[PDB]
Amino acid sequence: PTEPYLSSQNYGELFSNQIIWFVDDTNVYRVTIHKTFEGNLTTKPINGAIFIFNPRTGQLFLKIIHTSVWAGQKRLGQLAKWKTAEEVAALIRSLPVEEQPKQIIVTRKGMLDPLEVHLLDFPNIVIKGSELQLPFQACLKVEKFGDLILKATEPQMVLFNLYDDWLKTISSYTAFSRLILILRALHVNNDRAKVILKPDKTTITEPHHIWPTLTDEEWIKVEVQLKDLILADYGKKNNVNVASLTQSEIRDIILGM
Amino acid sequence: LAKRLFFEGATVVILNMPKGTEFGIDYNSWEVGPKFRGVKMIPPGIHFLHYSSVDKANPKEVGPRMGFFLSLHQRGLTVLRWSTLREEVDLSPAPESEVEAMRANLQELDQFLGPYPYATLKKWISLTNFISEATVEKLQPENRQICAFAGTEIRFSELPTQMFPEGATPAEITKHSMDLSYALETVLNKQFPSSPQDVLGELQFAFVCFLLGNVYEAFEHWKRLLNLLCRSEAAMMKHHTLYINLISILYHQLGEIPADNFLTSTLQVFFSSACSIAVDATLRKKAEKFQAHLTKKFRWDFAAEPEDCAPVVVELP
Repeated sequence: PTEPYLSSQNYGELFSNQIIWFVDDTNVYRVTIHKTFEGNLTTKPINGAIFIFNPRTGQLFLKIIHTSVWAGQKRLGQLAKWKTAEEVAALIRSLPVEEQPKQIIVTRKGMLDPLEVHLLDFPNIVIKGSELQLPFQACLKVEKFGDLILKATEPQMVLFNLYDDWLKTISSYTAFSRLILILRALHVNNDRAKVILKPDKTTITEPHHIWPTLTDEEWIKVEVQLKDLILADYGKKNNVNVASLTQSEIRDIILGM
Repeated sequence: LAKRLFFEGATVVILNMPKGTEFGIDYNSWEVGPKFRGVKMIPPGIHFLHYSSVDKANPKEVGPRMGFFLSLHQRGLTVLRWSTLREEVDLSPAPESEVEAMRANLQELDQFLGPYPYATLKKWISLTNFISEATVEKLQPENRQICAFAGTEIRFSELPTQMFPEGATPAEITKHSMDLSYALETVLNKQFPSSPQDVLGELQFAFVCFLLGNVYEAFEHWKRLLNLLCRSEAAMMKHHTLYINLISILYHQLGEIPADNFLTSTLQVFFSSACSIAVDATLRKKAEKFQAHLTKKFRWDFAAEPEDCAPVVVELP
């Protein structure tokens, strides 16, 4: 029995002809700290989102998960996985046939079974996990996204494109690498990395864009810094801090081993 | 004491079994030769009889194990014969003329009969006390013999692959994929229309056929069936005594496993459902105790939610 998965050997398929979605369920069940009327600290759920992302076009489907779906429900943790799969399935159904995904890659293995069950009517879709640990969960540290989710009053599907206008000047592989670098940096530390994304006080991101408007050399500058921020976190975490192991060993770091 | 089993026990005699054959009942085994002609002092009830031929004439310490279930009676006498043609035991009924001569001879045959070791009875009962004649009659193969390696197929109840009713909406697909109670009831009503707890005998039957018959496909059925039961949360409210018995069945079954994952997950779900405030208090107190037992034994936290089920904790003002 074959058990496919995104790996370092095949990850070129992301940019190949076919249509591929990443699905991250990580941020659909979220809570915050909360004080009861009686003055005791507990948690309460806040809104979440499903991240559905096409790595070849940059296309993002951000399904906002409003807390009403939890109301009067038990074991939200388990239920979140099944809610995600319902929405991916509902999304696939609304798309015309030539737009449905050929492969769904999940960030978390708990999503394989619920997806398989809800996608039983789409027998040709590959549903598999990933050996690369891609930091898609940091998408809500992007304040445009975090705030739209936090304040949503109703379930909604909002479409974005994570590659802004890069695809006019760079390939999907380079575009993807740039996005994962930013996301991993935002995962390493939000604050240091948002600084690095504003090299200049006049550097502004467009209204319809996600990422700051930068020159070709500024982007080079920002990507060097984000690399150093990620690697300084690896060294400090794993206490094997060398510039010595980097012969495309960095490729393993940035993508997630 | 239990000396009364000399007079009141059952006796199984096997005729013309080749020297070196492996023969046994329940957890007990004997090597076969001219000085061994079966088993005496067997406690009445249902028992599992097994045997393996020699490998390839000269013993290589192997032979595919075969087995069959017998309902044995007080002062009963069973006469089994070896088939030279088939290299297996012939369960064909012995002529009652042949049986009566055999019983007239038990006094002299007693030197050649191994006493059933009473010290193993208590463990065998713990694994089979829910197996009835109805169970054996329903599950055993067409030709009644279970085999490690075609008329030998155990006749297990069909288990559903689809957990939800036909035409279910996405929300109903979700509800019935998380709570298998609808699925479990579809099996109960078809297999055991009037006595749902008969499922418990089928679960012991499967476990025995694996543990003592080395039939792997009965371990898989045991797994499927146990999964159907442990993830059927609503059902615990409905079939409450069924689940009280399942805990005791399971304590003895798992006591015979070394725990070489499928069980840790299904049992976590079971304990979540069985230990909630929702269920009958005696089920909850029993599930509580079994949980602590299982934790200490297997060094696992069956009372923990799975790690991948935690929410993101978001810092916000």
